[PDB]
Amino acid sequence: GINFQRLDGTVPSAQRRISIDHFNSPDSNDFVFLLSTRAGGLGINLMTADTVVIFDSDWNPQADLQAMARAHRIGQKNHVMV
DNA sequence: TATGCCCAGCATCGTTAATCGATGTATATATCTGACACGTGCCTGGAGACTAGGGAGTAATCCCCTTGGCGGTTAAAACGCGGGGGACA
Repeated sequence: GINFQRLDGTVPSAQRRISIDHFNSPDSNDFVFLLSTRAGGLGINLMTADTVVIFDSDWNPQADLQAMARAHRIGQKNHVMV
């Protein structure tokens, strides 16, 4: 029972856009959001988010460094956690 | 003289026994052919023995090619609906 949405490599521009905003709005319930390495770090920014967790290194140095870049941006007012 | 009576006389039927011949069944012998093994004779195409050499084995290095992963469009596969025309009787 935890409210979420997924962020894959398979989604229409219109549908991708709807949720990204739904998420950074002031009063959004879902604190769980799952993303891709190339599809996740693709672009965008997450300003509400503080914690980011890595299952496995992304066969390379730095795909992760941007992967955290989407969440760790100028706005975030809640430190950061990785 | 004709008509019933005595004394032979071969063919009718059936039954017994000996005989020539056909059929069925052994039983040891004399052909028929078809060999497979051996020794006869000879050739050399293989075996046996030795050499020499170059192919192929292996090992050590290289670098090209094949597989992989990924993501964007953009055609293609997929589906269905509908009804016509070919299959099949």
